Amino acid sequence: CQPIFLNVLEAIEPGVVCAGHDNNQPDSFAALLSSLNELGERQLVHVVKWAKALPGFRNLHVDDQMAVIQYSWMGLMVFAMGWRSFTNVNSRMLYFAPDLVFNEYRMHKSRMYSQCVRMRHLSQEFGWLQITPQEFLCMKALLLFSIIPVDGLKNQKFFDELRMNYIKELDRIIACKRKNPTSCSRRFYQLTKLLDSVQPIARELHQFTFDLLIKSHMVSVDFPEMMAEIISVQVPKILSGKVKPIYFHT
Amino acid sequence: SKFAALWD
Ligand SMILES: C[C@]12CCC(=O)C[C@@H]1CC[C@@H]1[C@@H]2CC[C@]2(C)[C@@H](O)CC[C@@H]12
Repeated sequence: CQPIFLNVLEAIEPGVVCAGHDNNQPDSFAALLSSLNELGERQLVHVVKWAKALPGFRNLHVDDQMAVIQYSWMGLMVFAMGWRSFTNVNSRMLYFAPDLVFNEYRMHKSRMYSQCVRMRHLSQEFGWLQITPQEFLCMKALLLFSIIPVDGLKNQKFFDELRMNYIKELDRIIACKRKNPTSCSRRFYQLTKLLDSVQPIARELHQFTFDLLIKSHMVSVDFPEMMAEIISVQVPKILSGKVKPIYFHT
Repeated sequence: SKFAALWD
């Protein structure tokens, strides 16, 4: 029995994305954030292509396809970054990209140190919880369906169905090698707790990037086209409470 | 927009 679903997730997983950062220059707030913004712009393209290739995604109304990506990109990218940090440098640093690795000094220089420490904590959890590559893939996919508008999507029912199916796939991945129903429940508890922990981080980053865009001209930080549009149009819907994450607990 | 164009 070939695992079709996981086969697909592995196949569509985005390759390496570089930020284009000049590491030969002394670190500066403006340069680091401008590079993170460009990295975001570059990653957004890969996330869109990735999402459109996910099982069942095309079934969502096109407007909803765009909206869910516009609302979930921060969480998705932060989660993938934590995994890269864990696998590449054992969480010793934040591995945003091969050419953009943050040690504590850079975390401080970026003016979002607390957020960076929380992301480092997220990265360590992949190790502490012994998250498998297959669990990572399924969890990352679920993150794309974890934040919706209070007013509902154009075809909310299709979204609910898709989300349920991805949760079911996570159940299957958990059940693999687990004959004890209690061990499966305990694992599901751990993974949903981890998924929930991504949201508070994403929200703090949403707040930070929103404030930065508003004063970007004052601090010499450049925002690429898509990033500027999304942070000025969709992100505010999240910050104002019109779009909310779907938490498993609490 | 540039983002929306990813669907064209
Ligand atoms: C999503 C990115 C870039 C992709 C990634 O690896 C995670 C990282 C998390 C912090 C984001 C950054 C993109 C640019 C942002 C949004 C800055 O404006 C402030 C927070 C930054």
